[PDB]
Amino acid sequence: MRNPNDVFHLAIPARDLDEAYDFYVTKLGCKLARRYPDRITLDFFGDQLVCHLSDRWDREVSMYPRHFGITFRDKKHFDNLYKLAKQRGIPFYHDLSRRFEGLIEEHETFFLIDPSNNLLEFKYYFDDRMMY
Amino acid sequence: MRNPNDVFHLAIPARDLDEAYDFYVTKLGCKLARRYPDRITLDFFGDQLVCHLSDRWDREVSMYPRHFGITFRDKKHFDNLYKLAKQRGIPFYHDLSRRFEGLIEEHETFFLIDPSNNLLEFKYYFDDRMMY
Amino acid sequence: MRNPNDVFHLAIPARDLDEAYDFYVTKLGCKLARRYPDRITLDFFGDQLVCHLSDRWDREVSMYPRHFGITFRDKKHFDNLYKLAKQRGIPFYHDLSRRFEGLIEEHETFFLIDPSNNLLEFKYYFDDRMMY
Amino acid sequence: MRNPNDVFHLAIPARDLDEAYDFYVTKLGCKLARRYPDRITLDFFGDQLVCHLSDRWDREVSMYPRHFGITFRDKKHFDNLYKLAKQRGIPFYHDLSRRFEGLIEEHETFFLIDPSNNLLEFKYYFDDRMMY
Amino acid sequence: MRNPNDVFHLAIPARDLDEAYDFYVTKLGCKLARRYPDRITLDFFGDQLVCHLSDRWDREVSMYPRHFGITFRDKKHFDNLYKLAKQRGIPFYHDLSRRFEGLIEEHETFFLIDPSNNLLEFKYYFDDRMMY
Amino acid sequence: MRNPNDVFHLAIPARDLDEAYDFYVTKLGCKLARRYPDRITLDFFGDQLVCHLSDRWDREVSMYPRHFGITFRDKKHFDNLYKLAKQRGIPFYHDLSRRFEGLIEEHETFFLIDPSNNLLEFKYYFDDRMMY
Amino acid sequence: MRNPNDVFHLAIPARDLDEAYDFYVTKLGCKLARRYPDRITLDFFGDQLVCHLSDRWDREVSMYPRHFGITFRDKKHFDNLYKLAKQRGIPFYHDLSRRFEGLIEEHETFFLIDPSNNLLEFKYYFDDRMMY
Amino acid sequence: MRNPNDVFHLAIPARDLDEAYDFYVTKLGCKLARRYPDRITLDFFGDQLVCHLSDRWDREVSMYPRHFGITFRDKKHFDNLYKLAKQRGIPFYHDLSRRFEGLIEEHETFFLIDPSNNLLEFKYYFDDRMMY
Repeated sequence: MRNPNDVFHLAIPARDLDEAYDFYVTKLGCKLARRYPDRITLDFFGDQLVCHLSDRWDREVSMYPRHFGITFRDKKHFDNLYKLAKQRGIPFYHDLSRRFEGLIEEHETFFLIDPSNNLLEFKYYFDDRMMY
Repeated sequence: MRNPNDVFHLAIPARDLDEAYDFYVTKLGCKLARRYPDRITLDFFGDQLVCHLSDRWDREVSMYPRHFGITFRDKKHFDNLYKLAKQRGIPFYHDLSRRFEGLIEEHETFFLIDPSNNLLEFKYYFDDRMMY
Repeated sequence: MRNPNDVFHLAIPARDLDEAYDFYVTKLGCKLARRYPDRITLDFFGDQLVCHLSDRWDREVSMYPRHFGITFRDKKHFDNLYKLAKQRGIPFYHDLSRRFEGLIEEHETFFLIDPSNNLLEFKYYFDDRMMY
Repeated sequence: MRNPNDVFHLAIPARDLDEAYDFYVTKLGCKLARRYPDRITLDFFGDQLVCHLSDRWDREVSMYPRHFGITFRDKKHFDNLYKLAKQRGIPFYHDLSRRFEGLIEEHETFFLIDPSNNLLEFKYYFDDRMMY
Repeated sequence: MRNPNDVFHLAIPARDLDEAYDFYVTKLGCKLARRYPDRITLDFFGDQLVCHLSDRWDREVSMYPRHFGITFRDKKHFDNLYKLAKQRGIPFYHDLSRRFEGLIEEHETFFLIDPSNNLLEFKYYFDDRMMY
Repeated sequence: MRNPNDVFHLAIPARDLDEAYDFYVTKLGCKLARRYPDRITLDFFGDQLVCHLSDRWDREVSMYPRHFGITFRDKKHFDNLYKLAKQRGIPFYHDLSRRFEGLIEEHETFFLIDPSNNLLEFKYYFDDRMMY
Repeated sequence: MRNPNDVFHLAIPARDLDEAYDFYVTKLGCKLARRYPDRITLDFFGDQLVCHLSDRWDREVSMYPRHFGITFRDKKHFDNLYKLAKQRGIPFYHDLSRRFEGLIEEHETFFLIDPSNNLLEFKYYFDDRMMY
Repeated sequence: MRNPNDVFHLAIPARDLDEAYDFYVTKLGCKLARRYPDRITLDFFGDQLVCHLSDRWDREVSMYPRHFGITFRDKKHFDNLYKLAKQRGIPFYHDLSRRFEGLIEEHETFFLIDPSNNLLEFKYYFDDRMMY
């Protein structure tokens, strides 16, 4: 549990802000908040994601050490997002998979990937105390 | 309000896990959740931060395009954290300042810097609608 | 309290969808959700507003019998929005005023006007029971 | 999600306030709040609906560009309302139907119609993120 | 906290249902829910009050052993209601006073009296633990 | 829905305070709050019930026009209470029954009766909007 | 936030159950829940305290390693309880004091002592993050 | 129900703080908050547990009169904890058992035991009103 009145905020590179808008808003369903020449800000599942116009995006990507996203308490929200990503043509870096298999902290996961190679991981933990 | 039952999660590089513990837990006051040979997981203001043991941390640091943190609804929480950082000697990348001064989306901001040059930004907006 | 999990939704005419975006998102600070050739959908202070592309908008405007908006429990939210409207040059139909002055159900009010002559009223009641 | 402490408010025309009371209170089950010679105010599912004595109600009606109502997170609340409308003899402008069929934003809908030809739409979205 | 999803309900006698409406809805500001030939039901500060058409109302009134009302956590709500009662001319049985003065369980109190001699008591406790 | 921070308070007669304690605390499971020579106060499902030492209790009782209790949103809470009353030997004035049968506002009900002939009614509505 | 739907529970020795009632309910203002020959159960500030009839209570008391109580977010609750303890003559083991003075985790503290030498500590932290 | 903004705090002896960390953090999954030479503090299911370096731990233990833990409203949380304790090799003083069998206040229970012989009891009540 966390304070519902605060927001987590993250800044990531975007090579092209219109292209970032299509991914995050048009496909992923995030809400567009503020737009400037050099950045767009998003309501990203209730937290704030800011996409900064940048040339410093990763040209090649691997799972570690950078990725972000949402861990859902309710499996329905996780399943809905997976369905939405599949129907809206959103690319998956890694499809539906379990991590830490057989441990109490086992979680279901998928990774989406934005046009600037930022990795989005969405998680569901079978024991909700393991979300940290 | 964001869903208090979910958590945002972020992965960042840590050049040394004990050193990351010293920064995030001992000085910053986050709570330690889980430890593995290759990562530590943290309750970071109610969201999840995971520090991954990695050599791919930035040797040269600039404000953009990557940073993360919390935007506090209650200025007391923002002020408390600044005081904590100052008293406990946590390095600042950028001391207390204003961004978008005089504009509706004006916010107070300070940046901390972790031992692997990850930038933490904490914010307080004068109009709470501008948190996105 | 109203159910925080539901949303009120309203449909109104927009003579031009880009112009409606400029008003509701760029100036008023609402968040853009979904776009179609015939409508845009908005997170309007946490409720849903849908602007429908239409020629059936009022050319001549009077206060009654149609208008909509938000009644804020916290006067700070009301004051912030007024300041936003003023600073960002959003047209007022009626500037800051009182309705039912001296009576238990007295409230502060201002009306904004969108480009298709829809009237937005924002209110604050001195006795919160009088919000209905 | 939205602030449970605020209320959405909407003003609509009513040709006859006693007739509006019978529809909104006696049949629909909304609560009567305040009554004046020229208007009645209602607790309309936790938001505020105000029915203004007016001759400016729509003599002929079509679905667009004006209608209002509630989007329910819990399907049981949607189903209960449908059942209530059928049992209490409330007229339907459009019976139970799906809109945006096959899209992630598909929703179930029905439209009621008040005596002054105001259209009430009630919605349930199969993916709750699509409520905006 | 009490469960916000439940309601307390009380039944009391009313010698005349229209007269009870005038008292509870028009003057006191409660909302009218349902009406039948033998009773009216009310949203009484979020709980349910039902006034039953009856000749068994007390002709002679004393403070004990029967009265009902609301104990407000926030003194502003208590003060607002007193002001409402005074401005709108609602009869008091007992004007603003203190009970258990100087003791930890001290509370401000006033009593209103309905047309069938039911006693309404509203309270505010200086120590919120003493509300039970 | 109602403010979880306030409490409904009701005063009722008790012919004997020890006997009232046995009924409300020992059998019904309410919590004993404060005790004085002339009254006991109770945490009665999160609201406040005060039992006043009195000779003015009803020597003969009928369902109307006085009774009180709790309307539960969750049927499990209603069913649990019924089970508890049966197992703990609490007398029922009226056993499990439906009222307003076939109406949208149909509710399940039972009435318990305290030693001083005060009637407690517990309710569950099949449409939760009908709780007022 | 901790889960408001769960309770912490603690068991402690009581040399005499009536004497424990006098302390926890009559003086401290906790609510009595259940009684058995060998124990009493209490709503202790919303958590459960159970006093077990026992001869294994400490005859000689020191601050460490055993004590319990509540840490209040709102200083008013802390101040109210101190005033209650003082006015009602509840024995203090340690009067109002500061622990970790000048440090970020500074808190106000006082200790009460029950009749079986159990130590109750109540705290208020100047930075609410330091409550853990 | 209890205030989600406060925390219950308990102090218990630990013969060795590293050994206490392994039990409470590594095995039980509690979060490590603050560490000093003489104590560790823990986020223990949202309440605060403090383990004080001490020689005054119980060399022999019995169920009464001292133990602590959490009563879960949701059986899934209780079942998850039991599963975690079994998989992580946490010792049980008493395995899964019912107490107050056949009473309305019947509850399911298990007792874990820490290295310094402190007893942890976790409970689930079949009637949630019986949690006090």
